[PDB]
This record gives sequence, C-alpha cells and structure tokens, in this order.
Amino acid sequence: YSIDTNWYDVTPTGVTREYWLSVENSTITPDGYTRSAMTFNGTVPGPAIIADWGDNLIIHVTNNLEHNGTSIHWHGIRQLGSLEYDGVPGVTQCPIAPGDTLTYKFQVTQYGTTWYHSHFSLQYGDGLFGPLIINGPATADYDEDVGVIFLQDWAHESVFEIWDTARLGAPPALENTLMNGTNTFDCSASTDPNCVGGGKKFELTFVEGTKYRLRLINVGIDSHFEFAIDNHTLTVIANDLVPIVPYTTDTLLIGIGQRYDVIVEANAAADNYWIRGNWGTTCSTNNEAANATGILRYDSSSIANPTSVGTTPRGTCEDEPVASLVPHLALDVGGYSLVDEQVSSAFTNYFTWTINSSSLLLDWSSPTTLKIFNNETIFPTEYNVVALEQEEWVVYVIEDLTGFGIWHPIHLHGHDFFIVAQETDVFNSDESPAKFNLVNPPRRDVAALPGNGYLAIAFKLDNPGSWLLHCHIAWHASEGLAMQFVESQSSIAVKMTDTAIFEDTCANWNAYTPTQLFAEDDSGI
Ligand SMILES: *[C@@H]1O[C@H](CO)[C@@H](O[C@@H]2O[C@H](CO)[C@@H](O[C@@H]3O[C@H](CO[C@@H]4O[C@H](CO[C@@H]5O[C@H](CO)[C@@H](O)[C@H](O)[C@@H]5O[C@@H]5O[C@H](CO)[C@@H](O)[C@H](O)[C@@H]5O)[C@@H](O)[C@H](O)[C@@H]4O)[C@@H](O)[C@H](O)[C@@H]3O)[C@H](O)[C@H]2NC(C)=O)[C@H](O)[C@H]1NC(C)=O
Ligand SMILES: *[C@@H]1O[C@H](CO)[C@@H](O[C@@H]2O[C@H](CO)[C@@H](O[C@@H]3O[C@H](CO)[C@@H](O)[C@H](O)[C@@H]3O)[C@H](O)[C@H]2NC(C)=O)[C@H](O)[C@H]1NC(C)=O
Ligand SMILES: *[C@@H]1O[C@H](CO)[C@@H](O)[C@H](O)[C@H]1NC(C)=O
Ligand SMILES: *[C@@H]1O[C@H](CO)[C@@H](O)[C@H](O)[C@H]1NC(C)=O
Ligand SMILES: *[C@@H]1O[C@H](CO)[C@@H](O)[C@H](O)[C@H]1NC(C)=O
Ligand SMILES: *[C@@H]1O[C@H](CO)[C@@H](O)[C@H](O)[C@H]1NC(C)=O
Ligand SMILES: *[C@@H]1O[C@H](CO)[C@@H](O)[C@H](O)[C@H]1NC(C)=O
Ligand SMILES: *[C@H]1O[C@H](CO)[C@@H](O)[C@H](O)[C@@H]1O
Ligand SMILES: [Cu+2]
Ligand SMILES: [Cu+2]
Ligand SMILES: [Cu+2]
Ligand SMILES: [Cu+2]
Ligand SMILES: [Cu+2]
Repeated sequence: YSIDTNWYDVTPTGVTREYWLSVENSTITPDGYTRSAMTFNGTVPGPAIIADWGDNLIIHVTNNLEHNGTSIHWHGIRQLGSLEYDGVPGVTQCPIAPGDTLTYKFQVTQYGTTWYHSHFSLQYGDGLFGPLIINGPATADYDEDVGVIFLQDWAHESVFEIWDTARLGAPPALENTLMNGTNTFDCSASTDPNCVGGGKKFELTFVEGTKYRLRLINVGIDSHFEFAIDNHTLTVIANDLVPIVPYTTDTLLIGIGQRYDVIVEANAAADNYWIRGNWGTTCSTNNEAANATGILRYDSSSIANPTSVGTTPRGTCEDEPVASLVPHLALDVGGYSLVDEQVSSAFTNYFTWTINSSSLLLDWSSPTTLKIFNNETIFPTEYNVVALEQEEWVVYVIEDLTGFGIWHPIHLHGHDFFIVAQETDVFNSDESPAKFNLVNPPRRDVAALPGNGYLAIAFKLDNPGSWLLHCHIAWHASEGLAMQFVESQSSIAVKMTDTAIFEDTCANWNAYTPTQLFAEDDSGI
C-alpha cells in the first residue's frame, strides 16, 4: 500500500482504536478572555484522534451538556457502510440526549488531515471540534509532523447568545481570532472582569534545515484565511483528504472546513517570523482581523515579536486555483446525469437561504435515516432531498442566485467530489457543461461556490445513504443553506446492532424533548 493505492477501492487492514469523548460545558481562557465553551474534554481544540489508514475507530461520545442535544461528525470521513455514524442530527441520527452516550464506529479508509466537530446546530462555534489525523502516504518527504494548526474566528461569548441577532441576516463581527486555540487580546482598558489578559500568540518553533509537515484547517464560524508564513514557502501536498501533486505557494487561501497539508522547509535566516492567517476582510468582518497571526521562532528562548515583512495577500475569498489542485491518484469522471440547484434567500421568522426555494429544516426526532428505515421514499420538502439512483456519476451544479457575492464553502458528506467547474459566471445548462474538466479535476470535500457564480461537483454513486451537502459557514448552515442526496436508498445496508443503537438514541432524545429548556430554532444542522 502506497501513495498510488486507490483508497476508494482498496483499504489496509488496521487495528481497532477506541476513544471516549465527553461533550462538556466548559470555561476557558484561550486568548486572555474567559468565557463559556462547549468542548470535547474541556479543551479547545478537542483531543486528537489519531489513527492509521485502515483502522477501525470506536468513539464513545457522552453528552454531558445539560441543555442541548449533540451529534458528532467526522468531517470528510467517507462512512461507506457506516452511514449512521456520520454524525448529522436530523439526517443520520437523532441528537444524543443529555446524559446519553452514542458510540460511533467506522473504518478510516482515507488518510490525511481532517477534524471532527459537532453538527448539532452551532455547537462547533463554541469550541466543539478537534483534530482527526490519519497516518498514511504523502506526496513529498518531510522530517517532522507538527500536526494541526486550526484557524478560526473566536467570539467572547456563546455563539448561541448571538444567534438571534445573526439570524436577522448579518453575521456579527466576532471579538477575536485564534490560531491553534490561542491568541493575544488587549484587556488593558476593559471593565469586563472576564478580560483577564495574558493571551499569547500561537508559537511554532523551527530547527533550521528541518522539513515540517503543517496540517492547516479553517474551523471558523464565518472566516476565510489565506495562511502565510513570512519568508517561507508552502509546498502543498494535500487538499482535504486527497493527496495532490506538490506545488509551492507563498500564501494559501483556505475556506471553512477545508484542510491543506503543507511542507515547510525551515531554510530561512534564523529569526522570528510572522505567521499570517490573513483574515479575509472582504469575506467577513472581525474586530481584530489584523491580529489573526502567530509566531514562527527558530530560537525558542526568543520572546521577541517578529518584525518580518510578509507577502502581499491575494486578499480574495477564493479557493486555491483549480489548476494548482491536481490529485496524485488521477481519476476521471464518467458519464453523468446533471443535477442543477439554485441558492437564493428569503425571510420568514428570520433570514433563510433556499435551495430551489426551500430552506432546509430538519426534524431532529425524525432524521432522514429513520425515515429510510421506515421505507419512506418521499421526504418533507424542507428536507431538500435529491434522490439519486444509477451513468454512475452525478454532476451537481450549485448556483449562487443570491446576488450576495459570498464565496460559500460547500461541503459534501459521504464523498470526495470532483471540481469539474468552479466558475465566477452565470451557469448555462446548454453551454457550461461543455467547459467542465472531467480529467483528473481537483478532488476534495469542501469547495467554494463562488459568489454570484456556480460550483459544479461530480461524485460517483458508490455510497448508498443520506448525505448532507451544505454551506460550512455556521450561520448559513443554521440558516438552511443545505440539501441532502438520498443515494440508492434501497441499497443502504445497516446492521441490526446499529439499528438498535440508532433507535435507542432516538428513544432517549424523545424522552428528552418534552422537558427541553430550548427548542430547535435553526435548520437543525
Ligand atoms: C495545535 O494544538 C494541538 C493541541 O490542541 C497539538 O496537538 C498535538 O498534535 C501532535 C502532532 O499531531 C501530537 O503529537 C503526537 O502524539 C501522538 C499521540 O499522543 C499520545 O497518545 C498515545 C496513544 O494513546 C494511548 O495508546 C497507548 C498504546 O499505544 C496507551 O499506552 C495509552 O494509555 C493510550 O491508550 C489508548 O488509546 C488508544 C487510542 O489512542 C486506544 O486504542 C486504547 O483503548 C486506549 O484508550 C501515547 O502513546 C502517548 O504517550 C501520547 O499520550 C504520538 O503517537 C505521535 O507520534 C506524536 O508525538 C500531540 O500529542 C498533540 N498534543 C495535544 C495536547 O493534543 C498540535 O501539535 C498543535 N499544533 C502545533 C503546530 O503546535
Ligand atoms: C443549546 O444550549 C444553549 C445554552 O448554552 C442555548 O442558548 C440559548 O439560546 C437562547 C435562544 O436563542 C438564547 O436566548 C436569546 O438570548 C439573546 C441574547 O441575550 C436575546 O437577544 C434573545 O432575545 C434570546 O432570549 C439564550 O441567550 C442562549 N443562552 C446562552 C447561555 O447562550 C441554546 O438555545 C440551546 N439550543 C438547543 C437547540 O437546545
Ligand atoms: C474524555 O473525558 C471522559 C469523561 O471524563 C473520559 O472518560 C475520557 O477518557 C476522556 N478522553 C480523553 C481522550 O481524554
Ligand atoms: C452551560 O452552562 C451555562 C452556564 O451555567 C448554562 O446557562 C447553559 O445552559 C449550559 N449550556 C448547555 C448547552 O447545557
Ligand atoms: C494587534 O493587537 C494589539 C492589541 O490591541 C495591537 O497593539 C496591535 O497593533 C494589533 N495589530 C494590528 C491592529 O495590526
Ligand atoms: C432547480 O431549479 C432549476 C430552475 O428552475 C431547475 O433547472 C432544476 O432542475 C431544479 N432542480 C431540482 C433538483 O429540482
Ligand atoms: C421496510 O422494508 C423491509 C423489506 O420489505 C421490511 O422487512 C421492513 O419490515 C420494512 N419496514 C417497515 C414497513 O416499517
Ligand atoms: C498552483 O498552480 C497553478 C497552475 O500551475 C498556478 O496557476 C497557481 O498560481 C498555483 O501555482
Ligand atoms: Cu441548568
Ligand atoms: Cu465539517
Ligand atoms: Cu462533513
Ligand atoms: Cu454560505
Ligand atoms: Cu456537514
């Protein structure tokens, strides 16, 4: 097994790996400002889940929150034959009730960098995410793996406090950003007792001449980054969970939920350097956007702020150029049927996004998968179901008709897709399909729907189940910018063990909902 192994077809034998995670109500001080958080195991980021390609994960998730369901998603994890462990509440399970435990089981049939996060409403915005790193092949050599660097915005209160405001349609400017869970913040004016100060920059220490694999993930609520390290080059070796033909870049545009693995050679004059998130100010607002930075040190004892000169950011909300993103294991898209769908917006009780006029709104007590187990094939209109059955491919064209010009990071569950087109133009059903790239196009699981343009993503019908596709901007998802593919419904294979477990989760959730303190007040996802 190697970098040229087809991991969609072949999977190594591995070992069983077991984790207990507690979804917790916490207090943290990541940037010198003390606030509530919703965490795995009291840390933001959550604990590292590290495994090998082909391992079986067993992850016992206990919900120790008092006032929310929860449901944990393993982002970009294919979940072939483990649909009920995808962690989408209202799609592949009922929410895990307070006090209850759901044990997620799945094999990792991919390798690279990803993460896990709650998919229950906005929870991941309060810190409910962690790294999921799967060891395997890599398209370039390096001597050291520094692991993951999370890039995010960071509020100074619960995302749930500001939801009622945000749902009037404008995402609010958050108070700060974190790089790998930390940042500075100026508390030396504040009369807020929580602003205790002492927040510190993310530090990364290089040994000169050593090669470092960095694993970048944008995990913000509503944030775009263009990661750069002053006077260093990034050699990009993977996008999401798909190794790519290495290419070098001064900066790396990164949408929410996207990952890149980069190799950085520490071949610069030994000094302190700015590490730049390069918050996309055009993409979304932040109170402290220029402070989305950290410190590269070649000398650990140095406590000096770097004074390096950075590269000029492209300053866009785009993804990396399609031409740059060439998977190592080349794969082409076969004959396809085309599904076309259109993003617009409406206002009801609040601001919603629509997919062909319907905003996603799930009933947590009746997930698509329960409906499937009950042999339903017609789904509520607000479940935004697109049915798929075998031409073994689908091109899904999603069009921004909102007029907003936001670059939406579109995430597909159950599949890597193929970026056959990512265009800043109006989609024409008679002209545009011709301009698709079907021959080893970029392949990944988050890609930008360009603002005012279209994203055309192809996938194979190789994974029966009900698969959410959504904007990964947390507000947008909560605002129903989502649909779901019900793929070969009659081919979905579920174990009696897993059906029993699913039913129990739903039973406990149904036992919880009559005295819940808080109702569902978003899409559910
Ligand atoms: C950004 O910030 C994050 C922190 O949020 C930071 O994360 C760090 O990532 C590093 C690189 O990826 C990482 O370094 C690695 O750590 C690995 C593992 O850490 C260990 O855990 C080991 C294994 O767990 C155990 O299994 C053994 C048997 O082998 C048992 O003895 C042990 O009891 C435990 O038990 C079992 O767990 C299994 C599943 O794991 C189950 O199957 C079993 O049933 C049982 O429950 C252990 O061997 C180690 O001692 C250690 O605890 C290393 O393997 C790897 O080689 C590498 O060194 C680091 O740990 C992360 N740190 C934190 C705090 O999360 C990033 O580095 C930050 N990024 C940057 C750029 O700074
Ligand atoms: C999940 O749990 C959290 C508790 O952490 C619940 O958050 C709460 O959500 C409600 C309803 O949105 C909030 O009420 C609103 O507060 C704002 C801001 O002060 C106000 O403008 C509104 O008029 C409204 O009253 C409440 O503040 C918020 N609480 C906290 C501590 O954040 C959330 O509703 C739970 N969701 C589910 C589905 O269980
Ligand atoms: C997380 O917390 C739970 C509950 O305390 C504990 O059982 C579990 O072992 C912890 N897991 C890790 C990875 O720290
Ligand atoms: C977390 O704790 C806060 C403060 O005690 C509480 O008001 C809130 O309801 C809790 N959140 C959840 C999801 O249980
Ligand atoms: C980052 O924040 C600190 C604290 O306010 C400030 O001194 C510094 O100027 C900031 N950098 C900017 C605004 O570019
Ligand atoms: C969505 O709407 C457009 C325009 O009416 C139409 O071409 C397309 O087929 C619709 N898609 C679905 C899946 O209903
Ligand atoms: C769903 O269909 C299968 C196969 O016909 C059947 O065995 C099962 O009992 C059905 N569930 C229902 C009708 O609720
Ligand atoms: C990735 O590669 C493409 C194609 O060579 C470039 O256009 C891009 O700027 C980046 O280097
Ligand atoms: Cu309470
Ligand atoms: Cu995700
Ligand atoms: Cu996902
Ligand atoms: Cu969006
Ligand atoms: Cu998702």
